[PDB]
Amino acid sequence: SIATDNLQCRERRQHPDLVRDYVEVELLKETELIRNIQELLKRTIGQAVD
Amino acid sequence: TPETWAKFNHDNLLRAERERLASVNLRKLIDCILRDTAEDLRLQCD
Amino acid sequence: SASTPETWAKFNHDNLLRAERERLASVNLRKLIDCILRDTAEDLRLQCD
Amino acid sequence: THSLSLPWRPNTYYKTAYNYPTLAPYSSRSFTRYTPDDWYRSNLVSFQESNSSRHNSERLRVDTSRLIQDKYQQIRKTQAHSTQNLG
Amino acid sequence: WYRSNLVSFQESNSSRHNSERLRVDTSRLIQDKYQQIRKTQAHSTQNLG
Amino acid sequence: SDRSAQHELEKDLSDKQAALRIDDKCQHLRNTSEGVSYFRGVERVDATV
Amino acid sequence: KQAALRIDDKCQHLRNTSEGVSYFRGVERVDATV
Amino acid sequence: GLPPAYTQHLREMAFWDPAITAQYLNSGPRWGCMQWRDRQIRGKEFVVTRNQ
Amino acid sequence: WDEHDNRTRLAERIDTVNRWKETLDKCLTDLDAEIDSLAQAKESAEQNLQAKNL
Amino acid sequence: NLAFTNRIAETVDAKNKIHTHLTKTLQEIFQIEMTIESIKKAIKEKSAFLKVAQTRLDERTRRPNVELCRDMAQLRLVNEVYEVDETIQTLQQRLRDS
Amino acid sequence: ETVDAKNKIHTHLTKTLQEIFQIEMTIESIKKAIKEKSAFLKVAQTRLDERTRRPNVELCRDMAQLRLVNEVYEVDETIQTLQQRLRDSEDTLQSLAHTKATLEHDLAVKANT
Amino acid sequence: GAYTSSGLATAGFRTAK
Amino acid sequence: RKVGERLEDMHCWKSELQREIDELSSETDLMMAQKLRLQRALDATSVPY
Amino acid sequence: CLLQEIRQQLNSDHRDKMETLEIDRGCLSLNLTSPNISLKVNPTRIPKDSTTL
Amino acid sequence: CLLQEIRQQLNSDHRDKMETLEIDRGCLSLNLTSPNISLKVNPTRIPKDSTTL
Repeated sequence: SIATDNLQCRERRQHPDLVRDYVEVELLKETELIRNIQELLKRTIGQAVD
Repeated sequence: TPETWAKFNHDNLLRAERERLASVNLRKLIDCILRDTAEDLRLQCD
Repeated sequence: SASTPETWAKFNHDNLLRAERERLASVNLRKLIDCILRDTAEDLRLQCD
Repeated sequence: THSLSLPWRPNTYYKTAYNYPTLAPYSSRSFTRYTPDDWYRSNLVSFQESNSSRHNSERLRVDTSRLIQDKYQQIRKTQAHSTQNLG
Repeated sequence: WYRSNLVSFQESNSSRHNSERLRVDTSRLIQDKYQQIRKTQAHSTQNLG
Repeated sequence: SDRSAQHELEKDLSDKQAALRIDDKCQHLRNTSEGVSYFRGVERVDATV
Repeated sequence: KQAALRIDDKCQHLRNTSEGVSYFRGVERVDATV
Repeated sequence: GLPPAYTQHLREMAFWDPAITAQYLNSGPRWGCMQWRDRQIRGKEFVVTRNQ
Repeated sequence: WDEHDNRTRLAERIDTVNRWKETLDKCLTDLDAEIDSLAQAKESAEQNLQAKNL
Repeated sequence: NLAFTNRIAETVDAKNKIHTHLTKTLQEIFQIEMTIESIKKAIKEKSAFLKVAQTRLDERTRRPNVELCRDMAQLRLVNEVYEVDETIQTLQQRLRDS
Repeated sequence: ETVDAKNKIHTHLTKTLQEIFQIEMTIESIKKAIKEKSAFLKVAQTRLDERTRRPNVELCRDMAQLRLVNEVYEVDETIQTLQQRLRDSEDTLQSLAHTKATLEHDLAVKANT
Repeated sequence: GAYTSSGLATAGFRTAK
Repeated sequence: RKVGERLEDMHCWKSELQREIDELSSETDLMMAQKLRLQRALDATSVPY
Repeated sequence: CLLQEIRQQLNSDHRDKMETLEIDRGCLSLNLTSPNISLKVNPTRIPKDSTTL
Repeated sequence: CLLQEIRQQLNSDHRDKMETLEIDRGCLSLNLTSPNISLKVNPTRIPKDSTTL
């Protein structure tokens, strides 16, 4: 939720400074890392009950 | 015969100990993977 | 536009061909059903005799 | 015998071929500048199409969940009945 | 009593050499399909580049 | 006349740039790329100039 | 009686994937009952 | 406790149905040829269980 | 007879735990509805903030 | 330039609630994947039950000449087999529709 | 001849259980091959769908497209052949289970003797 | 292990800049 | 003149589709008539059992 | 024997009424904006059955 | 954030209710006839979690 909030937050930015800076690529990596983490946690949860 | 009797009981004891071994292996993989995920997420946040 | 005349004609012709093939298959099925019923009745008559 | 028009718009063909798979290719073998009413028509059709697809998927989920619960319970009770009878 | 025994052993060994031929051909086809499809994927990357 | 030819080259440049972006994103598309899904009839569907 | 009892005991004591549960085919069609 | 068709199967003579699920017990028809199958066309709805 | 009366007690407990599950189901569905209805209101504040930006 | 102001406000609103529709579509695609995974798990579990019932019946039917008996459990097993057949076919139909 | 007949049936049964275990592993390997070829179809057809959104002269009859059509056809033939292999392996496992039940019954009746 | 069988359909979207 | 020629062209496909759907309706009626005989034959074989 | 025949006829009548209920519920479930509606050929015709109430 | 907290607690409690229903219904369906009827190791065993009504 905080990563998607910051990604949507950085689209209010005015058109000279609407930038693909160091922040944007790291936020994209943050979103994919968080989703990979919680999907893998779901799969090991599935292993545990079996 | 008693040899079949003892063989049957020890074979099921072996299966139970294999089950315990699998559970301990799963335990080790679980606490390793939690340490890995937590360290990676805090690193990327920094 | 959404079609050229060859595409529109081939659309209609493929519908016609599929429908004609299904009509022929149903005709053959009717002939099979009649043959099956004939064989059934004659065999059971012979066994009762 | 097609020809090349400098603006090329195959969007209607893309919708038609997504609807029906047996329409063979539409390619150049052998009016520009849309009116403003088409601009409103396109986005209203987009919004209604998305709403239609989403609501179909919602009704499928609720029917599917009730189906899964019913079949699981039915087969469990039948297995219990067969075990009682063999006993 | 002998003719049941010989037929039992015949059906056993027939099922066995059928299954062994099946398993070796299965492993060969799996390796063939894997290497062929990986190759043409590499070709796809090459032409897009 | 010079302004006319310059504008023609500029619109062709815009076309090449957008096609470059499309073919780049197609080139880096590997498996496990988190962007793939099934598509039906695309093996037959084409517009081609 | 003992033979029928041992067959039906074996059939009763199965569960979901106990051991040896396997696909057969066409035993639904038999009716050879005395 | 059991219903009647299985009981007349239990007894001696063949006063039972050759087809095992009786039509007063089944949800659906035996040998019934209709589905009401619809097709995917965009913008026009997809209705499941038209027969009910 | 003790088998039957403990069967009755256990069926009563089935009834009560099913009542509590059915009572929490409404709260779960309503919390989904409430977080969506509150998330729309921040988007109203979003578009109002840009409308005061110009 | 007021015409340009009109056009930019108009296109920006189009952008914005296109973005809203995209977010809702992605979330529903997620839940569709989870539902089809549940359907596949259900199909393999019902296949296991069919294995068990039909193995029980074919193990039972080898009985001697006197004890070939038409008990209630035989009829129950036949009904169970065709019931789980109907269950399996309904699950494949729901899988194809999803 | 009861004793060595029974021992012959016992050896046949033990090796039959072994071979059925290998055939089940073969079945699961064919299933894994099937699902990975499905993912490869997904990648190729998504790429081919996204590619045809180009501007007017950029719609080009490239060797890339004249290869992608053969890509989709070849993966279709691959998944068809692997499905056929799955059906054949199920058939042979059925025959093995039939032989297993037959020799189980014969082992019991010879062991009564 | 490696999630080689499941592909979700989304990412954190920004188009072109 | 071109518009009238196109009307003359579409009339042929209209007539062909009309004829084909009427022949399919008659054929499926004959197949339903053949279908009811099988049910009555099944009952009349349930008697001799 | 007579009871067997009567039950056969009642089974046929029950099957007919179940299929009838199913088609009528589908015809009720149809509405506007549904993807199955079209102009139908000769919709006012009377078929060969033509039973009265 | 507070609504997310309350949602997570209620979801956990609902899942627990589903689990205890799913095991107790099978306990009711246990008969005199079932296969898995056995002498357990220690009846009247109060566990480590003693949570009263």
